[PDB]
Amino acid sequence: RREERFDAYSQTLGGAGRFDHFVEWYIYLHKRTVSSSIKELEQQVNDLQRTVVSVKSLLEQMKFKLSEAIERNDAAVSSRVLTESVQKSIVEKAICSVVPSIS
Amino acid sequence: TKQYERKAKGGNLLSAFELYQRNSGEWFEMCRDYIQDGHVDESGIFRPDNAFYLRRLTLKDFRRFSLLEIKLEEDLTVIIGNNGKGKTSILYAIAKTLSWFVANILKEGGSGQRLSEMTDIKNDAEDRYSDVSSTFFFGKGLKSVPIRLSRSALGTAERRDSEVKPAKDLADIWRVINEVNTINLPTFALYNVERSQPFNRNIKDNTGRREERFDAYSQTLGGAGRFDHFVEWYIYLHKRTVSDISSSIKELEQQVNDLQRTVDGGMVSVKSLLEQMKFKLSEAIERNDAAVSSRVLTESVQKSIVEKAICSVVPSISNIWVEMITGSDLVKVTNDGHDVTIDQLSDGQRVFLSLVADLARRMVMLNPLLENPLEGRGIVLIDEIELHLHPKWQQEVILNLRSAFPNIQFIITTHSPIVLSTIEKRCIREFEPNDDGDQSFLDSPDMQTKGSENAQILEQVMNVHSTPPGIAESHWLGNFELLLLDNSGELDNHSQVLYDQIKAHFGIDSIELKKADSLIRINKMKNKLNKIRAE
Amino acid sequence: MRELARLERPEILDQYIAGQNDWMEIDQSAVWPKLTEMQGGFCAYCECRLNRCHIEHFRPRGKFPALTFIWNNLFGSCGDSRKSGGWSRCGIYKDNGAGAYNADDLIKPDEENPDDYLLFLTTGEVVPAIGLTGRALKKAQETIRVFNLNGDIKLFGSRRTAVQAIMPNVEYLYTLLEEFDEDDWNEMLRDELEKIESDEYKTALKHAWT
Ligand SMILES: Nc1ncnc2c1ncn2[C@@H]1O[C@H](COP(=O)(O)OP(=O)(O)O)[C@@H](O)[C@H]1O
Ligand SMILES: [Zn+2]
Repeated sequence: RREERFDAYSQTLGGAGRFDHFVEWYIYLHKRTVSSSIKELEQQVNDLQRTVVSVKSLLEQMKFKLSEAIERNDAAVSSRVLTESVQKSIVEKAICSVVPSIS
Repeated sequence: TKQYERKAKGGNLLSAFELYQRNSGEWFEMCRDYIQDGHVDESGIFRPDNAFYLRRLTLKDFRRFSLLEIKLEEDLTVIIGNNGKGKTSILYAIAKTLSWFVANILKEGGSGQRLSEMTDIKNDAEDRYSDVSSTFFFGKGLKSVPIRLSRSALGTAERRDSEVKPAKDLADIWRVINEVNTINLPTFALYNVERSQPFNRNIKDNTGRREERFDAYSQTLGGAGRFDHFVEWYIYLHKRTVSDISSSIKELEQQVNDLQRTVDGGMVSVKSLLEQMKFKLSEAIERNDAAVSSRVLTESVQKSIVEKAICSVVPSISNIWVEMITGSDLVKVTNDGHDVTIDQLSDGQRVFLSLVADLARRMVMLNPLLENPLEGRGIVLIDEIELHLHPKWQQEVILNLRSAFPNIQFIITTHSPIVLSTIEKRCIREFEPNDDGDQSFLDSPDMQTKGSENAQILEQVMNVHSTPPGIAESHWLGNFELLLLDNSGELDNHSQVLYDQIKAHFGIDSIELKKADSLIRINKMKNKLNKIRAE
Repeated sequence: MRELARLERPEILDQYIAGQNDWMEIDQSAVWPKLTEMQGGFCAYCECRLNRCHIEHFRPRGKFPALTFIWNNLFGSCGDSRKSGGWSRCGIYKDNGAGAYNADDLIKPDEENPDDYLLFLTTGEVVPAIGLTGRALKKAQETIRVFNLNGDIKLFGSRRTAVQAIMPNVEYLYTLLEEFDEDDWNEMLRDELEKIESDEYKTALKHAWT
């Protein structure tokens, strides 16, 4: 399942703060954020599909970006959320600021 | 109301049941008779007046299928096709639907199994949902029982709800009527390729759940059966057949009477023991009464039915029995004329034994009122019926199953031309070889398969050449014929070389060489005719 | 199976006498060339090409120890006890697999014509001939059962396949009867019937042609 905004309230008052959950989540965010209109993205995906062997990896990445953009577009006002790249950066800053001797 | 009364008197089962529920005698009896009435055929087989079978299935954006519609036979349907055509997907879809009947027979408002959001939705479905639509038949009173299972993809523009109320309504009739008076119940089972699994020798101690009637529904649609449950249940039946319960009651009654006399004689120390024995007696009577109350077949008869089924259907097995060896109960079999344990059976023998034994167990448990419980109703799904079977067994397997279970609707998948040679073309549903997932209807083959030669089925139905194309020698006779035709039927230097090669490779009395010889002879005769005509 | 013509008796059977001598003693390479003259390198009962082959006592040495070194009683049968086990027709099955039989109710191919008793269908079954009753039926039935002429799948297969190979040529000859004068067409059929003496399952091929 995708990460919903109100997952922030899941196990918040008991069960919060397990190392394994973090590591898994962090690696996941990293893999997604390794490497922009929907119509423009749709056009780019269509152009890349027409070209498609070496560009197949790029096509898959762009299709993923398009799906994400559509999902964000389709997603509700109540569940509005910052990009995965931004989320990652903020958490990294928090960790480095708070945890002594981790820079 | 008056309308329901009219429809019920016209033979409508749902109307009769609704009248029964609102007034809660005559309506009950009508419902019970609809379910229980039947007749014995000229062949001595019991036939229900109101049959229950799956009539139609429709798949929309399900796995590989954009749209698929299948009409099923009342008795036997065989689905054939190449690997990756979706044969297994079809059985899975049916099993999920049947899960809704099973759940609601067991428990009011029980939930069956749902379509997976991850696996069951077609990858390039524009509408981003999947539908499995099924129509069942239950006699003339209930000609159509439509069910739809639906699942929407994760992005969720709108939720598509399943429509399962008709399944629930029908299952409720079975459940409620059975509660008042025991009736025979339908068997639903799926045997997928997971039925192939190693046998654990360690037989679990009798907690006592395997004797409960509705244990017959326990993982029925899981794919493997429960052969372990069979072995436990069969040993249980053996122990009860060696030990009469009423003599134990009579003996217990005598012990209670003797202990009561001792307590009356002033020995207050044995009062605790008397109370324990009275409890044991009451429990024994209750079990006896429950057994009496269940109207269930005697354990001896149950055992005999199952043993006969196994020995009839499984060719290598002539006998099956329980031995007490050392301090443990062990099932033994006479396999190929030699006595062996189940663990010693070959994988093919064991897998097939497991299927038949499991199915027979469930039928005996669900059909206590039939003279032959294996003549009960139900729907059984079998994936890859030929799994682990030699050609000789493939020639007998369908006949044996249908003879042992005459009122089951079998929906099966196969890759075997040998199996197909024993089945009518009307029962066969074939995918086209070039199907790119947009085939609306599965259809019967053009050629009659039943009684046909294997070679013809391979070529005409399964689109496989009689000789392996990637072997050079497979082409030599064809090439030889072409050379003969090119040289006006005379055996030239090149044709002679190839002839000698055929002779050298296949041998002097080979089919191939005889065909070559035949070609030479016929072409010589044709040429002689041509010369006579020219003159 | 064929009507065999037993012609001349070999010298070695004079030397060995029943009671004193055993069949393990006698040299077999002396006996064979006279049988190979009679039988044409084909089996007595089924008519396969002999490759693994043994000398067979038509009436066996256990039940009939008097009939042991008798030229009438000997035949060249397909199969071998020595080289491999589990042969399933002809000599070997008569003893082992065919259980109880009266040897009087079997076709002896040197004495009798088999063609009056046996019929070979082009579908590859051998059946009793059309219109037999009593003993004549019982011989036909027991010959088929005891030599296992239908029940050996290897044999049933081979014979069926051999005939089905020639059935285009049979079909085609009997179309040309229309066109030709008698003596040319009778020469054509004489020729085809000449070739099949070199062939396996020659009786079954005859019934297809004639
Ligand atoms: N969700 C899906 N979307 C598209 N194609 C799928 C999906 N799930 C399975 N398939 C396809 O279905 C086929 C598997 O069907 P299956 O029933 O397992 O075949 P078989 O007829 O051998 O039993 C594969 O060719 C696969 O590409
Ligand atoms: Zn022979």
